[PDB]
Amino acid sequence: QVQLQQPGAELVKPGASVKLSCKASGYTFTSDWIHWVKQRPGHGLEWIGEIIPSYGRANYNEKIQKKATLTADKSSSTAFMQLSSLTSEDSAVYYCARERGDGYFAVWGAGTTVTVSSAKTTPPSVYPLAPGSAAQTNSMVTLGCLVKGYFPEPVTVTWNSGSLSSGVHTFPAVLQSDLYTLSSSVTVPSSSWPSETVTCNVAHPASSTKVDKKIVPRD
Amino acid sequence: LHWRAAGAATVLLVIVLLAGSYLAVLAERGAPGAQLITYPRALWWACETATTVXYGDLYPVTLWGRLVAVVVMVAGITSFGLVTAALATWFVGREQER
Amino acid sequence: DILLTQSPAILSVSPGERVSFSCRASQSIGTDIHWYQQRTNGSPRLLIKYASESISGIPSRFSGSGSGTDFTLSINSVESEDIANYYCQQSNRWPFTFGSGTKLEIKRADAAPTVSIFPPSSEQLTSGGASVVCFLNNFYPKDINVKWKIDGSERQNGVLNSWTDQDSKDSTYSMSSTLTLTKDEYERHNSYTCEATHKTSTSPIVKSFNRN
Ligand SMILES: CCCCCCCCCCCCCC(=O)O[C@@H](CO)COC(=O)CCCCCCCC
Ligand SMILES: [K+]
Ligand SMILES: [K+]
Ligand SMILES: [K+]
Repeated sequence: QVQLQQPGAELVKPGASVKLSCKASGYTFTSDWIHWVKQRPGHGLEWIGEIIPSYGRANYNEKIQKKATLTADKSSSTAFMQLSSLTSEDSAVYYCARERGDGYFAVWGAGTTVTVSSAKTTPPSVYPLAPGSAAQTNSMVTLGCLVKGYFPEPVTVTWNSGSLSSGVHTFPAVLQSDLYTLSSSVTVPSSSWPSETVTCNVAHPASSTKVDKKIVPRD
Repeated sequence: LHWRAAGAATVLLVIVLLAGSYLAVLAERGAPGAQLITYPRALWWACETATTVXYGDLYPVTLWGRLVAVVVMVAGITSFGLVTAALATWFVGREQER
Repeated sequence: DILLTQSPAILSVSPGERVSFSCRASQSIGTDIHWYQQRTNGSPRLLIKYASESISGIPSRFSGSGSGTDFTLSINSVESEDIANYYCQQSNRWPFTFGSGTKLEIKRADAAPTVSIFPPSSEQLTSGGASVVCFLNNFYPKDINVKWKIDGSERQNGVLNSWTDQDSKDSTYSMSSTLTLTKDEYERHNSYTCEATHKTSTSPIVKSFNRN
């Protein structure tokens, strides 16, 4: 089972603070330390700090401005990172990771994408992408779904509830007017659609929404 | 009397090496440049400290790490003074007898 | 604090070849180096611990070596799934630190793009908007150009492009090009065309559809 569970996203207005969580499962020992790592888009991994739950002590990277405060709840096996007075420089994915006191990070959470912006949350509109009537098909057919007008990042797109993985391309989002847009592509044998259904599932953590859009041929 | 004091010291020494290992890592993480920061090598450091061998491959640089180190040292040394005193007591008796 | 230098930042190899990533520490750290793989949009995954120790679940293909200041992560016979960023991390002295990362790129055989154009959906039109989407998929090399034409004339306004990183499935690249117009603007035009120009052909690959 997933060893470290983190929420997918948090939207924060400049100057406000937010408390990130990391729920741990699996074996737990008194020697465990939970670490937090920051990663800005397109950049590397930056260590923020660590906490040892068994004793409650936390240490922090001295090279960077201190934005974090770490705490841990023993009974709920949850580690917390309080980020405060944020600015756009604080926008990034923040991972939690577990180290068994032996120096390496055996497991990592999926990360929480934190966006610092004054803009408001907006779920995406999901539209189907089916070939036009004059489009000739080969042995394979390509379909897709358009995910537009959402904020903040990210969205997660799956096909057929995850059962269809091969032949999938989800493009990086483009930002235009405080709103993101992307599309995802899936390719299946032409003989299998529409006989076998193809639906894209779009999850938008920031708005707690998850919608489905079945792709059917154009009337 | 003597053997029980010695046996107890041995048990107490094992406890001090394990607790000392844990407390040394707790004390030293957060001090830039500290190397006594992971548990397996900290247990090794506690053993070479308690026996007074003290290679120098690892050692504490913080105040609390150093206090932990002195407790490990004194626990090791004391256990050995007790075992030695216990052997002397044993021998002294068997010799009265012989 | 220990500085870990990973250079070069980008390594390009041919399929099945042996590749090696370098990590140099600013001072001697014994064998206290660990390596992670991070695929696009994925979280880091531990590959090798303490310079050369295997991790269960990791392909035997990966191995590590070195001690002191110079470390190497090697992959015997690279394959597409190895496309990712790789980071080293030290645990010899506090605080732990990370190297800046090396990206592995695979040089595969050229492949022409599979181009697909899609008219806007009825659901979208219903909201007064119209997006025409074109996918240029699974091509190599990654250099490519897309051109839109409406009623035979080149169009540039309202076009947003997006490119994926190299694909860990087949070492190719893909790109989407989206032309967005208002329902009204869309309604007063007939044919929409997406043209892709790529190294694999002197002539552009073109796909079009008519609003009617
Ligand atoms: C004039 C008479 C002088 C007599 C000696 C007095 C020495 C000063 C007091 C000791 C420590 C103060 C802490 C400090 O401000 O230093 C700490 C800063 O990080 C680190 O401490 C250290 O790393 C030194 C640890 C020494 C441990 C000694 C254990 C003995 C059982
Ligand atoms: K000595
Ligand atoms: K010595
Ligand atoms: K020495």
